[PDB]
Amino acid sequence: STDPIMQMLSTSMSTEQRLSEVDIQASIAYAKALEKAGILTKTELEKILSGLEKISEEWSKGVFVVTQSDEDIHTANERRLKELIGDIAGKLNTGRSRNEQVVTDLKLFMKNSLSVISTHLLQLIKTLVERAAIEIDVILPGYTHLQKAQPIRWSQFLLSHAVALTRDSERLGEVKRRINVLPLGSGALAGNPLDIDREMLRSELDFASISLNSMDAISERDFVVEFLSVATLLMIHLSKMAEDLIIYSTSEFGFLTLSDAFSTGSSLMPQKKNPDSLELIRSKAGRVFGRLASILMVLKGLPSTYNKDLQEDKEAVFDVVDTLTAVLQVATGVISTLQISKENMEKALTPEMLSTDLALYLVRKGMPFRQAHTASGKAVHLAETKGITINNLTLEDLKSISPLFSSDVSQVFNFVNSVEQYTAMGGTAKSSVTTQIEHLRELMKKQK
Amino acid sequence: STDPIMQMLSTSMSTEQRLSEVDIQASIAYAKALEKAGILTKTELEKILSGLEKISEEWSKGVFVVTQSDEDIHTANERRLKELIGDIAGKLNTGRSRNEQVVTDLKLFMKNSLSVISTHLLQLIKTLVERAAIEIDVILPGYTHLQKAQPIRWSQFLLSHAVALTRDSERLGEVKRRINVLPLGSGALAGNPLDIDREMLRSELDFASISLNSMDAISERDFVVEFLSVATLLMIHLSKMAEDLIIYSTSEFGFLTLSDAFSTGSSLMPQKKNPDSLELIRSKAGRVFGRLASILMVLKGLPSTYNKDLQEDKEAVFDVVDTLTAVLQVATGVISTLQISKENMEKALTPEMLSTDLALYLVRKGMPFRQAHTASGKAVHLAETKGITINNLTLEDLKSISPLFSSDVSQVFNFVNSVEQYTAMGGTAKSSVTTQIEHLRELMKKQKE
Amino acid sequence: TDPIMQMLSTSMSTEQRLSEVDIQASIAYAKALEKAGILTKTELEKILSGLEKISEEWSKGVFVVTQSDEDIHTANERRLKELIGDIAGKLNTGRSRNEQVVTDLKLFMKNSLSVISTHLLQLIKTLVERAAIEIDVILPGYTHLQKAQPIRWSQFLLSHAVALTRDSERLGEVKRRINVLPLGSGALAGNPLDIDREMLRSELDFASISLNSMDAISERDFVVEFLSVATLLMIHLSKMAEDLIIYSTSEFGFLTLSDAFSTGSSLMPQKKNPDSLELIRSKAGRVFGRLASILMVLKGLPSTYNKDLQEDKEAVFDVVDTLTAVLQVATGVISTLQISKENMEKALTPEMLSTDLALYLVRKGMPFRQAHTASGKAVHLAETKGITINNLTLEDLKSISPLFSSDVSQVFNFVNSVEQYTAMGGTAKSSVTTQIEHLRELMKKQKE
Amino acid sequence: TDPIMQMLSTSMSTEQRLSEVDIQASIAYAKALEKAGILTKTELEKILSGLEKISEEWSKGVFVVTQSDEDIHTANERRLKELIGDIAGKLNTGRSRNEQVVTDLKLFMKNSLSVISTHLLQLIKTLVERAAIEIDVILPGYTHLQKAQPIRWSQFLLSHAVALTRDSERLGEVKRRINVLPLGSGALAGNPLDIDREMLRSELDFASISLNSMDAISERDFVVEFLSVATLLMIHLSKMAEDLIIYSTSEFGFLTLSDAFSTGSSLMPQKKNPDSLELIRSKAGRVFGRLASILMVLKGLPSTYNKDLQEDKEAVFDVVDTLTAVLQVATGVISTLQISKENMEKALTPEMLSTDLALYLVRKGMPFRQAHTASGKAVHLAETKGITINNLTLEDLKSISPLFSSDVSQVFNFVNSVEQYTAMGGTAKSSVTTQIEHLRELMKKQKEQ
Repeated sequence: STDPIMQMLSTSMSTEQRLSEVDIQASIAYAKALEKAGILTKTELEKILSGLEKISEEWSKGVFVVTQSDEDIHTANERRLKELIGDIAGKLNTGRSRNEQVVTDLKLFMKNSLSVISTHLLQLIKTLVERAAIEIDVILPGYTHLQKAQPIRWSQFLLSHAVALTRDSERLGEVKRRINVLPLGSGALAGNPLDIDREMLRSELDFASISLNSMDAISERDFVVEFLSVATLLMIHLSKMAEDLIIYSTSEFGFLTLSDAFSTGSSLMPQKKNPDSLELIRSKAGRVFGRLASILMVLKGLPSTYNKDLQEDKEAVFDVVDTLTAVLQVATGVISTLQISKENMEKALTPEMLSTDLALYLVRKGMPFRQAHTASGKAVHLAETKGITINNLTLEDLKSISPLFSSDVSQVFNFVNSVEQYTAMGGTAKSSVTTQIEHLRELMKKQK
Repeated sequence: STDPIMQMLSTSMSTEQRLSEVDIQASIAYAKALEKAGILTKTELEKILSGLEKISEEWSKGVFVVTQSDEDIHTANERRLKELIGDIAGKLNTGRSRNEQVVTDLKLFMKNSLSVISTHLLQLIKTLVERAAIEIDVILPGYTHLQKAQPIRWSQFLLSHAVALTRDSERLGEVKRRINVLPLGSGALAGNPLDIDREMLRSELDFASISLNSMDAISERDFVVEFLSVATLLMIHLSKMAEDLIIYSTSEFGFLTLSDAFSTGSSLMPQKKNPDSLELIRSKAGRVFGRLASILMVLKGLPSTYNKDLQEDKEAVFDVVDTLTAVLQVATGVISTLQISKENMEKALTPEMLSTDLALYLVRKGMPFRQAHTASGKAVHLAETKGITINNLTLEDLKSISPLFSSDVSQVFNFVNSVEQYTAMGGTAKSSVTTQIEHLRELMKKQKE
Repeated sequence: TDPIMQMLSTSMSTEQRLSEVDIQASIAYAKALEKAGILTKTELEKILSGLEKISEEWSKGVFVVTQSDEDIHTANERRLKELIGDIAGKLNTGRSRNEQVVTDLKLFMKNSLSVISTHLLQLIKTLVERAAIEIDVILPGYTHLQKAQPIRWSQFLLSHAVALTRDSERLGEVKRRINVLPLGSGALAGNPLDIDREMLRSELDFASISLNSMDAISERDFVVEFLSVATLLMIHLSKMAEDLIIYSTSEFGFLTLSDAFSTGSSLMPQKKNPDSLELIRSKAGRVFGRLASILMVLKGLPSTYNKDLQEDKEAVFDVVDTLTAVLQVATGVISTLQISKENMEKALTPEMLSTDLALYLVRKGMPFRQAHTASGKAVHLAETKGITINNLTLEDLKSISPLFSSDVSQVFNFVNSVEQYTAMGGTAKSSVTTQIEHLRELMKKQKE
Repeated sequence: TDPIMQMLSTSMSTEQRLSEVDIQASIAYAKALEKAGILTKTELEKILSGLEKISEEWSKGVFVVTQSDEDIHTANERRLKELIGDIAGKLNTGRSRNEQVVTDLKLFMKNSLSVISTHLLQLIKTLVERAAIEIDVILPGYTHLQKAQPIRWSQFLLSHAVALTRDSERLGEVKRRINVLPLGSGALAGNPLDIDREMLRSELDFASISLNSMDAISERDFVVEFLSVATLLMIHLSKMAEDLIIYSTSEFGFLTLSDAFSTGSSLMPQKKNPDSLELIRSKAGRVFGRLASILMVLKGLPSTYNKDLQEDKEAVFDVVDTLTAVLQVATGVISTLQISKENMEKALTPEMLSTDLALYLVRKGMPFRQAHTASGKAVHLAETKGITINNLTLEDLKSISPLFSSDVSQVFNFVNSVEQYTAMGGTAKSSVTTQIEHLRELMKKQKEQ
């Protein structure tokens, strides 16, 4: 008598389908552990193991026929097993609970998926890293408040993101260690009453460790939230980077031009590249954040142990996964094929940005901050009257404000020398840039 | 390194299809205006309209076929038309841009959907108000901090939920008006360049008004956001009821029990009844909410005019729309057929809940509030020391704490007389509940539309 | 009682700002109590006088808060009692902190939404006056942050003004549902002494009274609603802020902000930072966070009062103060930002007319695709010769299409380009004038 | 500059908290400044004198709130001159507000996460202890809020303490990524004075040094990350609050809160309102609201510094303050709540042993499907017989399945019930002990922060 429309809320069949593989693997591992408990005879086990496999192919070969009575995979499969092996299948459920499988199939699917995500994240970071190490010569303005601040290195920039993504990598792996904890063997909420070998289950499914509390493993979705968080953060980084490229791909900036493959245009206006790839990638941040926002609310205030509410997780996990997969691969392709403009980036470097280093001149020579700062104020002052680029002044004009000014001041008016000052660790100095490129190149080894 | 994957995001044929009809609706509405502009001859028009009608029917009969080249509906629709009418189809794309179709298709789809949700919503309240009238005599405990507070009427509780939902209906009405504004005619940024008849277009598609500023209309999604807001609140409203009945349906409470069609249970424990329905509904609060937060983020910080980021609204709207629809029907079903334990509700009421009424008894006899609180407080303790319920205290026992306690102090210990004190507007008194039911009936018909 | 638990449910810090309305409500109730018999003529007057003195103490800031004061209700009760004695006790008859919490917050909100309203209008009014004066100005129209086509500077401002006006509408609707008196709903079952709520609604100047005591005591739609609206309004100011910033870059050069709403250093005078716009853009998230919090506080909550409900205040107060400042700061930025016509004028280019050209073909009966195909060759050819579309010979045109008469020279005129759009809501001079009037009327109606 | 704009950044009230952390951030830079050859030993020690003086100003609470200054950076910059003359100015050189801002916060948070880490542990330890003490108490395990099966109250507390452990582990990973000095990264391109950032690290007690100046300035992961951990922690607590709140009801009557963490009335001395747990639950939203807000602030921002990044301090400051208060009230609630061994007992019913009964058959050899069926028969029989599953006699049981022997009586024992689950993680007395030891250990490894 179950209300038809009521099923419309708990009948995600299409969605369930992609958990079929993991379901079989759990049933199998379980069946094998079952025989070890005598609840199955070597014979039966083989019959069960076999049926499961024929199901796996039916899914792989996409020949598995779905039915109406099918609610979840657990039902779609078991119905199929009995269709093959017969009522001997009823044993496989001995001591087991839908509450166990639901979370077991999910941690599994997730473990694999994250693996694919990670690969792409690393490949995305790597791409940045190499590109940086290539164009270590290119220099362009550093923006603060989206206004020209000081001459910075192009590679320094590319890397800024690369370092922000590698932290995402560090967070992603961490979420993995907690996902790799086998929940199977927790029962409906009290544990397994048949004293099955949970440990045997662990190794069978390659899980790192085993759950600690049944009531917990049954109701907790921390593994879903924690994932969505790392995801959401990752998307923030990726969105900030899109904001930069989109802005830099603007005519007004002309710093760079995305590939046709990752952009849109028109025959009427050839000189017009629309950062389609970047924008979508920027928008997927809210799409992800949204998933996290949801689930967090689903869990809030929920009474202990299993509740039908915990069903909303599946659609959330798949969305983000598929979205991260693509968003990441597309990030790599946008970075790998986008062509820059060395002329534009350097042409964007105006002397006004060097006024700062001028103060560094006096101070390096001994003069206090205030006395070197006001000394530059006067410099740009009379540089306006004359109406000439700050670099083109008088050696006397300098010494007219403050004595300490000498013939060294001539160097202060150079970009490289301006960029080469931050030799310290982290600075945009080419030596620092190489150090970073070495730091990251290393990190990409430990996580392998 | 993925161009074809770049195409996997900005693509959604599975979802784009939900807009087949609306899309064709505007192409027809536009074509007609194009002819009125001279861009189309009377004969050219008739053919484009004939083509559009054929694609409309093709989708209807689920006999439409999309190719692996079809990006979105617009692309899959002008492909089939060109395949039916031929090169003549191009004339249609004259002047209008996709930015235009985007907001025109979603606003058209939403209009119809809101109307559905609206009707379903009205069925909940009606179901609620209606039962509130049929069970006006049932009395149970009213809570606070999930602690029994005082005798309240079952109808009162029901009507409180109905009232909160009414405001929902109202908010939806408002969303719908801003939604009933034709954006078609904004071009891709600065408007229609052919001076097309915007009014005639508003007429064909039947819209209340016409988009005020082209830049805005094309780059705005307030209608999406606002709808998701209204939807999220509606859901919180329902999560608060799911929570209420879930608890009231536990054996610990025993106030009511759902029907077999909206619940589940084990074979070995036939007494166990799990309120799945309510669980699902409550949980959708997060689902919907998620969508609201999602879109909100998308818009935040976005530069002026169209931006491919706005393509994330379709799935958000569709999800919430189907969700509210299902949830609202399942909502009505539950409240419609669930069983009430008039016995257990009346059994949960205790004499302790009347301690407040006792104090009040003294306040009507002219005794100051603070003084009556304490007077009722000593009667409680004394009864507690004697190990008996305050209603079993002796008139003498009471007079010892205050001579004012007269023989008529017994009417205080009557759960019916209790609720009967709140006859003021909104109160739980039989009179107040009746008037409330009259109000709602007038609002349900005030809303309607 | 615990000292730490009190550090969550005892905040005179924030609660104090409800002192006024709390008094205004206690007075109204006192009055209705007297008419009901609870109070005596001579008592009520003793209560009002004392109640009024408590107002003077707060407005003066002389009011002294005891260490045992938890909520404004206790503080003010305490005072009244020490100011009048026992009599003050009768003031609580048949009332509860529950109905006072909503009545106060709603009163506070009534005025607050008002103050926000007048500011939101001054901003809109401000945006419209500038679209009036600068009606001739023209700059590039953007899509994907790329130059799509010419548009009137006023069409821009108006687009933001038009969306900011939809907010005002929403704001008034929220205000209507807030304008309903919860006072007289008891602890959850309504008023026991049969208080005349009509007199109460009239005394406090509310539009009407609440229908269901339970609903009135436990609902917070007025808080959530106010929050949804505020968020969507900040979003509007966040998209506008974005536009301004990007426009205030040295790259775009479209305009710069007045010194009052920016920051900078004497070393790079030609560099100003839109702190104002940036702060405003960040406040979108500030406010959204507040919406999200309350939404989660209400989720799954069982009927009638629950302490969880006390999180609304701080949320309300924050938004009300945030919108109050943001709106004004925005208004300023807009009426004082210097715009460079020339720069916006130079931003206009030929390529941006290719569309206007294809249209020139269409108007001569030439079909859509054919015209688009023509313009293509028109742009491609001038692209091979090294010249701009507006400089290729008339015979040049004719080679692509014999429909190119000599009036094509009109197409190459930015003003002609905009005037093209006279269809309602377009960018043509008339349309902009029309918009102005409509918005001016909307504001006229919405004055009461 | 407009004063109104000043009210969107100026907030000494909120800035002040970073006062001391800023002084040390300076003391560190100064020392480094000297070794750079910018400040002479005489200057250094001098400057270091003013700072040490200022850090004592607010410390004891003597510092003067400059009605003209805003951030602490300017307040301290000022007051230093008011002590060490113009020399104080040279304490900036090569530095940047875009440095101290992050440096001052990681330090603050760093000292904060440590304190938070304590309270949390005290909670987990309080749960583990109480569980290990009432290992014998058995009560109903819930699912869909309906009685599912017998379970030990310890197995309950532990599931909460176990989840909390993951919060402690997550908070651990956070604190580490935060322990990376950002100082020496300039306003954008790094420190040009080639200062020794290693000296700074060792000086401020960090662990590592930012790898990219631009990143260290524009990134706010520590803020976001820490916000996410606190939110997941709160959800946990809210879930715990929900249970204990539901259990503290009259209907359930499983436990009662201490007067210290509750609220009541002189009228209803029984009725105990769980204000402590409700306030803890609501904080989930509050906290989540911070996470949400800062996520929207950072989303889409352009590279490097933007004034937008100024909303961090209030979110972090709030969450930190909340986590501290909440955690302590939690530890308080649990350790003082009075449990009803009795009521938890009467809550155990025979019907809840229908499954155990089926399992009995399973072990004896009978396959699952049959055992289940055989069990339902035993249920139906009892029904039509007017008794409970445990009153059916051996012959009654035999008439359903020969397998049922005289040992089947051992099934109708709620203790034996929970003893079936001995597998790793189950609710068997032994399994529970193991858990209690795992956690005592795990807490140790976490205590070594």
